[PDB]
Amino acid sequence: RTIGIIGAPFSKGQPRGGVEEGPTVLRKAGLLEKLKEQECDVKDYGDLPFADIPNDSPFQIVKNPRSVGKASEQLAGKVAEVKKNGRISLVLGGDHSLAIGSISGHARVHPDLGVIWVDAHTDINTPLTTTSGNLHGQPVSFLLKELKGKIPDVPGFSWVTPCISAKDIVYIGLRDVDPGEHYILKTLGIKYFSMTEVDRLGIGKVMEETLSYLLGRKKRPIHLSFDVDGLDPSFTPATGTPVVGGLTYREGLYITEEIYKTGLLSGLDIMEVNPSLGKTPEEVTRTVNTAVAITLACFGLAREGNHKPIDYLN
Amino acid sequence: RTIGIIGAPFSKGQPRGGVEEGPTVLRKAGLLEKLKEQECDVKDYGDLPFADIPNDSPFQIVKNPRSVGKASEQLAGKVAEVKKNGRISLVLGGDHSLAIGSISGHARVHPDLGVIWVDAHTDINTPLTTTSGNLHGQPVSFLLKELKGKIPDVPGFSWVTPCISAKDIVYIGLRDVDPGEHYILKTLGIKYFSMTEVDRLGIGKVMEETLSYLLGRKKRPIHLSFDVDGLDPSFTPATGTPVVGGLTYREGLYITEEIYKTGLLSGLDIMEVNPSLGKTPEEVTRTVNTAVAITLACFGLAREGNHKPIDYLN
Amino acid sequence: RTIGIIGAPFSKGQPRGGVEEGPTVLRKAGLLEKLKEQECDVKDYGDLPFADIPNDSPFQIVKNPRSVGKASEQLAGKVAEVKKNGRISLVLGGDHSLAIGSISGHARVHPDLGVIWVDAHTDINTPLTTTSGNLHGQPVSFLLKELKGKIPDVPGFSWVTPCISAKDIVYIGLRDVDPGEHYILKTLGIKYFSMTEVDRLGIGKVMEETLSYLLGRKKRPIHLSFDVDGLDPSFTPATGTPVVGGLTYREGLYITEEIYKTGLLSGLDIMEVNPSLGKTPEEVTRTVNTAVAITLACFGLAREGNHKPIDYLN
Ligand SMILES: NCCC[C@H](N)C(=O)O
Ligand SMILES: NCCC[C@H](N)C(=O)O
Ligand SMILES: NCCC[C@H](N)C(=O)O
Ligand SMILES: NCCC[C@H](N)C(=O)O
Ligand SMILES: NCCC[C@H](N)C(=O)O
Ligand SMILES: NCCC[C@H](N)C(=O)O
Ligand SMILES: [Co+2]
Ligand SMILES: [Co+2]
Ligand SMILES: [Co+2]
Ligand SMILES: [Co+2]
Ligand SMILES: [Co+2]
Ligand SMILES: [Co+2]
Repeated sequence: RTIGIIGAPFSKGQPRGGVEEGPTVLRKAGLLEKLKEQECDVKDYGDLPFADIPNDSPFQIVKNPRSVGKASEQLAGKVAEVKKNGRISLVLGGDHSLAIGSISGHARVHPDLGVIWVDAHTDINTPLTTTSGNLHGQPVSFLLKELKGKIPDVPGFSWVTPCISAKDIVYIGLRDVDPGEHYILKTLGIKYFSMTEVDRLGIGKVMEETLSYLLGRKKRPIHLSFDVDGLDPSFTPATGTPVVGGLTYREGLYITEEIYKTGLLSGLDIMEVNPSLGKTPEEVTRTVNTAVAITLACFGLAREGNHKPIDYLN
Repeated sequence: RTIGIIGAPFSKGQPRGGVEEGPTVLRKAGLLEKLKEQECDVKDYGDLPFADIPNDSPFQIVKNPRSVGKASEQLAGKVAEVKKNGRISLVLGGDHSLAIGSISGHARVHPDLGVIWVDAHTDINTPLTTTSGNLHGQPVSFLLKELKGKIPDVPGFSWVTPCISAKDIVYIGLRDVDPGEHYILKTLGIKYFSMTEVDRLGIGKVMEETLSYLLGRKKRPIHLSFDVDGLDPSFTPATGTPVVGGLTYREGLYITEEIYKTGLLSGLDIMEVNPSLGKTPEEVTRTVNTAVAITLACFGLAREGNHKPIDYLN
Repeated sequence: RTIGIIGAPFSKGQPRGGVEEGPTVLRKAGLLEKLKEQECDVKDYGDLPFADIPNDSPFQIVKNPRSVGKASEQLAGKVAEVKKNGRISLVLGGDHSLAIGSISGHARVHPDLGVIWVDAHTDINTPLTTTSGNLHGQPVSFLLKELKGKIPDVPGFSWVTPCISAKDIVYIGLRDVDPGEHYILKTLGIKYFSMTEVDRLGIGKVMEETLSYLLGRKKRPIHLSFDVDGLDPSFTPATGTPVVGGLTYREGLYITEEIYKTGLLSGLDIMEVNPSLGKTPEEVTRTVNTAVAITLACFGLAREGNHKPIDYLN
């Protein structure tokens, strides 16, 4: 698979700052080398230079709106560039607010994309339903066409144009959804598989339904926004908003192995890895290592094994 | 849902004493506040005052029979009171021997109840098949009509009257059943899903079958006796008789979320939480926190989220 | 069930030496006593005396070929002896290279046997596809009839005769398969259930398919080669080649409980337990205890309980 790597060292979508170190620790773990170790054509576009916006007072309750808005506007441009280069954009991120730019830029080149959002959260709060004011919990609200008219004019997001319909996204792993968020899910008829559904059906059926749901009518590019807190904190502890009872390491790899097999992966986000939040050096490496494994699975690494098209017995 | 909370600080059904602190640590974790935080009508009936019975020599091998018998007789009265008040009895317990009084009192108001027993143990030893002499491993034998005639006249239990038939109970999570207990299961035809069945069918099918088994003929009140050792000790370590390979945090919440959805939960027991047995301050909080989560799920807290009947988008 | 215990304190199939202590720590944990505690007829044949072969230079890249070859030749003889005694051979092993002798000796008495290989690895590298040179990752290549002609004349294995066809073996738990190994799987059409298949179908369906696959045409003796690294290192950490995302404790017991129920278990290998690799005294006991539990399940210990054919209520 051909990849376009984009480091997005950004954290202003939430309170803890160590998330901007995500691109660095993932590269350090040898993500490029390992990807290349597979039949992968890897091109690193480097880390986007997110300049500081010193003047960025809250918009009502919403924090760092201009900084978050600018980072996504800049990222949207980069992602559209890599997509125009015929490569799968791989955004090594900071916080999940960056999904606004990643999906936006991706949709500019492939308006028919479908989204799979692996997360413990729906991140669909609007600037008016949010209680935390953290934009990493509102990315989906800015992207949904059905919600346009419910999103106030927030400084820094005038460039945004809702690019996805409520029917073009599936959530997997939900276990901490706010009331307003749940109201939005039920009201717009958004397809989701919370941890309850995963327990009920098993990850196998969950994925069968997810892909059938998004690819049934017709094949379309797939955007996978993977928030590492979607997995249980026993696997990815170094993250800002962890929630117990998450998806297992195995389910995480299953999700990605299945998405890979579709041959339709078009965009990928590996978000919320925050080394600074690891209670120990080992929790940090455990989080980074799991984040790498998930990424590799998205690009072909299978647990049953892989082999080149040659005669190994000769 | 409307709840009637009853603290049962009792431990004489087994050897370790810290179990009588269960009501205290659960209240401390803010169980009342959290329940009220939901659309819950909560009334605390307080902690029952289990007076000491200084003279209580063993009945053969059975220990503290008068103390255990009295605690259940007193609890049976309280539970019947809260049930008569039109509320779901929530017994914050000490050891599982208290199930004798909780189910007995519940059955006085609702004789048609069905029981779901989540536990690593069947707790169905009779005073004659028990080898430990601990009454927390014999509660079910005193309640089963089919076993009346096999239970000797034990001091303190003359007030008991078997109130449930072998067909009105389902076990979930079994993994440490004594030989005599297993003989009773097979002989009376008791429905159970040991860890083997959960592994085979998945918790989803297990619950489908459980509810169909108990509610098929007709809807009836449900009594859920949840022993925290039913869950794996990785989740609830501070308990007296832990057994590895237990139900997961997720399966525990799935069990309860499904029971809640029936709208038939009538009685609930959260038992065997023993803070004094936590190897660390964290194992204690981990056990208490999991015990609280399970309780909240029984009363409506769903992992996919919850929302009031208002227009959140306005 | 009637058992013939054979200790195989061998480690030259891989680099770390503590694996030869496997028989000792398993016996110490009281494996004999516990087996006898069940309706088991247990006969200990003791630990085979694997004499040192001082002169054993590598064969190309392959290490300790004469030592490994001799240990398996000696073990093959013992296993055939216990099988001739009408007992299920239970090989308490060192490294997995010993599977060559165990399956070879077993097949001498029961040529129609079927093999279930529980492992994170396929251990099917040939002396020419191996990159590590460790023979514990090549046992299956020496046993497969279809691969005879692809295995060079390695010092110490002239006694070997491929005894199993590619169709008589099923793998369960795979998650670290080398490229050449994967090529062999696909080329010979070997049946396997990697962790991906377990996630997809659930261990219940995996076992249904496994047994149907091997016993469909006709009932035949079953050889279970259980590598403890097949289970997740959270359960069996003290092992030489651990791989995350393994089978759970529950799945491990499910696998074995199901095999037991067939009444066809004929040979068993409990391999790769290396006490010397436990980061703590507790990781060692955790590994040994899990290894014992798996063994007991193979011989009748069920999680739902067991009872003798008597009237426990009397
Ligand atoms: N920050 C205003 C409160 C909005 C609330 N989170 C809701 O949508 O229910
Ligand atoms: N990214 C996690 C979001 C957490 C919470 N729902 C919030 O809106 O802040
Ligand atoms: N304490 C008398 C022994 C009874 C034994 N637990 C049985 O029922 O098999
Ligand atoms: N409450 C756990 C019971 C443990 C054992 N079956 C006993 O009878 O003591
Ligand atoms: N040691 C020679 C390299 C063989 C390689 N492991 C392969 O079979 O692809
Ligand atoms: N026994 C584990 C084998 C590991 C690796 N495939 C090897 O051939 O050395
Ligand atoms: Co999240
Ligand atoms: Co998120
Ligand atoms: Co119990
Ligand atoms: Co119990
Ligand atoms: Co292995
Ligand atoms: Co192996």
